[PDB]
Amino acid sequence: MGSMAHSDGIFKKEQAMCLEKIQRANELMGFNDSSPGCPGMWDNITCWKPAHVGEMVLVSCPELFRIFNPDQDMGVVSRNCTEDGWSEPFPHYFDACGFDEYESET
Amino acid sequence: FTDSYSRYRKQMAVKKYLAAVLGKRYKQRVKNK
Repeated sequence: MGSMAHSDGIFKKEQAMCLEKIQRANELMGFNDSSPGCPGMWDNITCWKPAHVGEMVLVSCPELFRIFNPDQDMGVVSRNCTEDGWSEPFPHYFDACGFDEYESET
Repeated sequence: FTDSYSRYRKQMAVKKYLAAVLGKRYKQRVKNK
């Protein structure tokens, strides 16, 4: 009752699988002192690669008409990345793309 | 630094897609929250 497993927000293995490669890109990076930014991040529906300063990444789900098998990168959410870090979701989240849904069509 | 491509994308993202995809598929879900 207090703690839920959240079967809806499980995003398959993509949660631990993507966050694992982002952790490697975190300490290894590739920006240095020229074009800084974020070291990577993982949200509630899509994977985010290390972005630069003032970058708005819009990542949509493969085939917006035939959303069946979810590989990676879903729900087009544009999150900016300034020098302070990551900004707020816009479009907002609240379950962006339907991948764990039943009959998503109609 | 893709602000040149995301410039016009802010027209069909938070404006259109917001209610389009987050309303067509979902109907009795939103159990994650």
